[PDB]
Amino acid sequence: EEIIWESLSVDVGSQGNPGIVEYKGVDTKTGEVLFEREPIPIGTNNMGEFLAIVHGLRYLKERNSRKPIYSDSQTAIKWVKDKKAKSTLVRNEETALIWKLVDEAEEWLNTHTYETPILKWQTDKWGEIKADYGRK
RNA sequence: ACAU
DNA sequence: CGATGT
Ligand SMILES: [K+]
Ligand SMILES: [Mn+2]
Ligand SMILES: [Mn+2]
Ligand SMILES: [Mn+2]
Ligand SMILES: [Mn+2]
Ligand SMILES: [Mn+2]
Repeated sequence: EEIIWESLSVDVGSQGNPGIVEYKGVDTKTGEVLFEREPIPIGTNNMGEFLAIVHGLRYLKERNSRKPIYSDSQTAIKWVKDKKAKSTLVRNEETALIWKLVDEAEEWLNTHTYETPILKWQTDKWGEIKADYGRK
């Protein structure tokens, strides 16, 4: 209903899906870019959305921030709640890196705690999430 | 049918 | 038009 401006917004960007994947996190109130992941040669949109949320959790935890996180990805929000990224991407030599990062992100979720609310950014009501890459 |  | 997901 109401945007919680005191929050962190995250999003994936890609070149192809599957394709080159990156993500970033921004201050929802200002749009200041707070973190950016170096592009990963092959991944899916949903793996990147997932990595973005988990990086957000780790970012906020390290700084002792109780801000919520916004993501526009129903899939990734669920994967984080489940602590399991049910990606269909083949595991091969090409996808080894993204799968390592995903597996490690899951491992982090299974060994740490957080109270960070993970909230759905309501794109249909509010427009693109502020971390969007402006490519669509 | 909804979310990317 | 193609793909990733619940
Ligand atoms: K969107
Ligand atoms: Mn997104
Ligand atoms: Mn795993
Ligand atoms: Mn986007
Ligand atoms: Mn367009
Ligand atoms: Mn489009």
